[PDB]
Amino acid sequence: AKSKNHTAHNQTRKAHRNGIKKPKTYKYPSLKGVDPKFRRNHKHALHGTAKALAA
Amino acid sequence: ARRPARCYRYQKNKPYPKSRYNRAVPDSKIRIYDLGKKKATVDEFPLCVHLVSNELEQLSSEALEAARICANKYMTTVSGRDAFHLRVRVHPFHVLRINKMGMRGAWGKPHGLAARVDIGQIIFSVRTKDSNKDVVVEGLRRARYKFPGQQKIILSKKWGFTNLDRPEYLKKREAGEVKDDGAFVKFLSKKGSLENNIREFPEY
Amino acid sequence: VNVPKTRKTYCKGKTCRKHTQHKVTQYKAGKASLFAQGKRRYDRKQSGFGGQTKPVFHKKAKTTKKVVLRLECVKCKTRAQLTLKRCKHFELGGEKKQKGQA
Amino acid sequence: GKSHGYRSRTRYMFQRDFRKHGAVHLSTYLKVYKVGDIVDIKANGSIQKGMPHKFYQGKTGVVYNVTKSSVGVIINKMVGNRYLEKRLNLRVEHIKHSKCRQEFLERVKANAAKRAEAKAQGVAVQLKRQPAQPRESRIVSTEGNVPQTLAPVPYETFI
RNA sequence: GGUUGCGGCCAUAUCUACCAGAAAGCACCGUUUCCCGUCCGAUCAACUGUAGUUAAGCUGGUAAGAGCCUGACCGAGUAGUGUAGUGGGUGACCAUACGCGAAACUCAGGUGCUGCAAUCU
RNA sequence: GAAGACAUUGUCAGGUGGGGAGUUUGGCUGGGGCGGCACAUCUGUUAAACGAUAACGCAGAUGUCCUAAGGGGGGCUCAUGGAGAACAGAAAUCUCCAGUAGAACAAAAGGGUAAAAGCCCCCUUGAUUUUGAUUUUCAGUGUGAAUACAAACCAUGAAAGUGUGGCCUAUCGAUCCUUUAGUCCCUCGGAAUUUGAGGCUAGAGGUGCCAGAAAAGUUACCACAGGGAUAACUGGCUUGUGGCAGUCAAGCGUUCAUAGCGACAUUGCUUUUUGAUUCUUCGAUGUCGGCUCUUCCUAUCAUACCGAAGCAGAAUUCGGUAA
RNA sequence: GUGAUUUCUGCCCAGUGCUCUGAAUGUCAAAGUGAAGAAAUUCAACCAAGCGCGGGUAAACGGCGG
RNA sequence: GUCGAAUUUGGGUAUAGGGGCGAAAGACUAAUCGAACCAUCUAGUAGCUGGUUCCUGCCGAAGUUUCCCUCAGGAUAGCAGAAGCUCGUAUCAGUUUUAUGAGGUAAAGCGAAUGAUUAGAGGUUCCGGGGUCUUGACCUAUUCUCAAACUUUAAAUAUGUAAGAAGUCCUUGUUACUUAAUUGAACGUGGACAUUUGAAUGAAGAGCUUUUAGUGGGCCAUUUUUGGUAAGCAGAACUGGCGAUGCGGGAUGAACCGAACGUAGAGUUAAGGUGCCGGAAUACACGCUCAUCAGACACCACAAAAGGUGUUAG
Ligand SMILES: [Cl-]
Ligand SMILES: [Cl-]
Ligand SMILES: [Mg+2]
Ligand SMILES: [Mg+2]
Ligand SMILES: [Mg+2]
Ligand SMILES: [Mg+2]
Ligand SMILES: [Mg+2]
Ligand SMILES: [Mg+2]
Ligand SMILES: [Mg+2]
Ligand SMILES: [Mg+2]
Ligand SMILES: [Mg+2]
Ligand SMILES: [Mg+2]
Ligand SMILES: [Mg+2]
Ligand SMILES: [Mg+2]
Ligand SMILES: [Mg+2]
Ligand SMILES: [Mg+2]
Ligand SMILES: [Mg+2]
Ligand SMILES: [Mg+2]
Ligand SMILES: [Mg+2]
Ligand SMILES: [Mg+2]
Ligand SMILES: [Mg+2]
Ligand SMILES: [Mg+2]
Ligand SMILES: [Mg+2]
Ligand SMILES: [Mg+2]
Ligand SMILES: [Mg+2]
Ligand SMILES: [Mg+2]
Ligand SMILES: [Mg+2]
Ligand SMILES: [Mg+2]
Ligand SMILES: [Mg+2]
Ligand SMILES: [Mg+2]
Ligand SMILES: [Zn+2]
Repeated sequence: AKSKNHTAHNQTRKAHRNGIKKPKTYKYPSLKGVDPKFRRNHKHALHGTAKALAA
Repeated sequence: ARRPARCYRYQKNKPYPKSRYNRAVPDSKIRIYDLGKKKATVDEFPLCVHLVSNELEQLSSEALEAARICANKYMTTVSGRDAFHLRVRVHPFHVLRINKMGMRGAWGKPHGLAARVDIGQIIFSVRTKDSNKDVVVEGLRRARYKFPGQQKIILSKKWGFTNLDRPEYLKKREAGEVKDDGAFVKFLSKKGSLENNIREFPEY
Repeated sequence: VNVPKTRKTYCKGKTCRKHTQHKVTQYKAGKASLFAQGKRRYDRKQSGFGGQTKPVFHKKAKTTKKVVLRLECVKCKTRAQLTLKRCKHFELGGEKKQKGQA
Repeated sequence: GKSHGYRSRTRYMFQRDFRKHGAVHLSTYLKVYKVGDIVDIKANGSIQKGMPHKFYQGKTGVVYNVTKSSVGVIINKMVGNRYLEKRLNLRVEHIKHSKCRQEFLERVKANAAKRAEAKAQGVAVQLKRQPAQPRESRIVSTEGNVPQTLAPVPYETFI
């Protein structure tokens, strides 16, 4: 007994019931995948400027 | 053993020509496309008559061969062997398929050849003298019975097989801008080197 | 394929930590001990009545085995393992291909 | 069986332009990309390293990372009923600066100049774009332009 | 404006056949002790600027030139196409309504521009 | 009388053992079976110019091969054609010219490449070590493959640089167990030493039904749960095939296309053939033929009345109204 | 196993079975024996029947082409 | 059929369920036999069939993705309900516009490459073969016709991004990164510019979390489209529907046309209709048609090639 193989019928209508969410944007995006050499120095740069404003 | 032509009348599939993917295809039933005095000069046959298709369909190679024989035989008998130049303007390049014995693995094998014609597309062309208009028209009329669908017979205003109107061709010829090369002619353009355009058409 | 008997490669022997000369041989499995815990458990389960108690593989499909090369450092005798692609013929000897002749 | 390889269905997408094969001109390598720049992706068929997948062809993204011979680009991809963030490592041959804002930065500069210029004279500086408006009234003269009458033509074959 | 070094865009720069080129530059050109490379100092290397030549390279000009580039109410609002009707037609297909809109063809014009440094009637 | 530490009997061990026991004896599928693999994958196309997209659609390919066919550098330029040189010819070797790649690049196909990614030469092992991030299939899991870095150690080149296998798109594998390498570190729980065993990190031994049960048949003596999700009758759609009827008229018919026929082509009709399909029925529509009996259709064998003939008569042939 | 009487029952022992007062240095369990080790243990030699090798057997199963 | 025997038969006795008995049929063993009957294990398991009990109110689906000895079943994501939570002009949108990208289908092209393909003409040979001059070969300029797995060019429809406060500009602090170098990179201090603050329209407000039901056989229509002679056949793409839906219309019909539903009154319409059945003009106007098988309304329940001095217009 052969049956249906594949179809995309009704799939777009299901997607538009609640979906198609535009991605939310955050200030300060995560630094995942950034060059490690840049991240090591930027950590030290942030530490130094903390003391300048604190003092 | 051949199916009726009604089974392959319409253009239901994409073109399926002979190629390195098809390969094993039988030969077309029509091999000669130019009939009569095919060596005649352009100036000899000014009148041109066309058999124009009026439907979007397919014509089998058997039908083209049958219509060619019918048209050539009548014109030769009435007008003469060398009084016209008949040219078939359609070539069968579409391969038909047939499935021979359920529907599992139903992809068919080559069956024959057909020509896919559009609306207003010329099927047959005959050039002859003006005095022979009635004979060639009757010859093309008798060929319609071999074709499915509707065809129209149109008297071309061009000079023979050229793409120019009769007054335009006469004006060029009197100015020495037409040179004969076989059954067709070559024209003179205002471009190119003078060294080449002077040795040709010295009259101009 | 053909692989030279010697190779210069990295050695993490805590004393080299650098490229050294290595001897190349072909890895072999080794005999299975009868006092390994998996073997001891299997023998206990097989005893008594009940017949075969574990699956026995039958539907072999592969025709080749991956070649593993053992590399021993000439300095510190530290060993390392490298796995190559599948091949039907493997040799460690010489007889390099000649560029062109009859 | 079916085939779904990495470069499937890319027969024409990754071809070079006509009479534009060969080496890459040097201006591609002299451009400078910074984090936050907007770039668009178009793969080059002669560079097989750092090549984007065919989905990202013609897409536009924002640079988030800079490396030796490549940059990192962020792409929003719609999967199912929501968009997911995609990060791509592409060599500079496959990207170029997007002009979708180079003509917008000049409008920002123009707005500031016009706002300051009218600050001393007139209120309502009117720095908003407007869509095309309906045409105003006008007078058309017939001096030397007398209307010419046209009629439909009869049917002819001219074949 | 000429020329050389390094370039950018990468034929308006290419290709074919001819003609011209003051000054400088470039080039051909002379030699084989040395470093170096070959069957061969032809290529590559070194030495001299001396012995010679604009013959070629190179640069520019010429051609109802080929190619290429640009434009055109040239073809053509044509082919194709989004949307609509209880429109036509046995059918194949086609017309109309609200929109978008090619290619070939034809003709006209054009034939490298330019950045940094140095130098020259 | 016989027999004797041998038989016998008891416990383990090897062989034999459908006499007997238990169990198994893939899936997809225009019914199932046989065949094939569309079951894990790759190229082009079908695919309707983002991406995605089916059929036992179309044309093919994969379970390999390579110490170089990997990495770096240098020098060089291919297919083919033209004009030449003792033997030498269509094809041997040598020289020049033209040559946008029409060559070559392990393999299928599509991309890509010319002072190279091709050919030749020199030097090499980066096809290395440590652990993360990213792309494709995707649930944003795994596996395979691939991309860009960081921290080491190296190769090559004058140098800038390039190199983490093959110019790019396929070439492959969990848990349990075994085994090897590393760390010589942790544990054997009354306390120690030494063997042995068990853990930690990284590989190998394989599941091709490729997210991975260990598996032969027969039933015409048969059973159960179901299925019209699915085959063997009618009925319905379709009409290739079967049957029947036209159009055109090259020719046949002593002469003469159409009295009677008719090639090459082409348009239909019918459901009295057989296929294709699987919609209805598997808590059942009694299944071949004959016998018996009624009615209906006309595409008319006979009978009634006519037209036509290559219809003298006779006989026959074609056609009309007619069941 | 065949199936009264009459008449006649051909060829094949390679295969599958059955069978042998055949052969010997193939394969081989537990126990036992030897060596090494501090021992657990490992290794080696020896080695029953059967199998393999050899011979017989079709009114045993069966076969009788190009 | 057999009837003097391998005869028929009473009673006694023996053989008991993987057992018996069998002149052999898988026959017989108390109407039970290809493994009897009785009780218990036992309410044995079932991805399979059937059934599953009051009302009203609000919301309201899926037959699709990936994996499975998976294909009449599950897991997983989606669609749905409920509970809410943080806030409230706020950003958003199955839409347009403006600026800027990407594509190789329709069409087109072959005197443009590759691959097919008709016809001559002018040339070429110490380099095909017959003949003392032809036919084949290539060359050059032309000519007819083509391509899902050919292509220079190349749409329409769809498709990525941007249109500001997380913005722009001025000044100058940090670092182990980077630079010949305070050069640059990244992140900051302080200062200047308010909502015609950077297009249009709309916005029963936006954002967010937990948990769980059913479903995982679909089918039809327009358009694009594959296999097949074709099918009320088989298989895809986008959208709208049926399924889950009554109501007016198509006589009749799951899908067509119109329109979607709380209980009533009045008015006006949609699609379709107004001789009678049947509510509504046997209305108006210009023509066409006579058929001894007239014709009469989309989906739709059929007709062709070929003909007529029937009639009408050209
Ligand atoms: Cl569906
Ligand atoms: Cl009993
Ligand atoms: Mg399904
Ligand atoms: Mg077929
Ligand atoms: Mg035991
Ligand atoms: Mg509508
Ligand atoms: Mg005993
Ligand atoms: Mg058994
Ligand atoms: Mg099955
Ligand atoms: Mg696509
Ligand atoms: Mg290589
Ligand atoms: Mg690579
Ligand atoms: Mg699987
Ligand atoms: Mg059914
Ligand atoms: Mg037929
Ligand atoms: Mg079906
Ligand atoms: Mg009945
Ligand atoms: Mg009954
Ligand atoms: Mg006898
Ligand atoms: Mg029996
Ligand atoms: Mg009973
Ligand atoms: Mg119960
Ligand atoms: Mg509701
Ligand atoms: Mg059911
Ligand atoms: Mg395509
Ligand atoms: Mg086309
Ligand atoms: Mg179900
Ligand atoms: Mg239902
Ligand atoms: Mg009706
Ligand atoms: Mg009434
Ligand atoms: Zn070492």
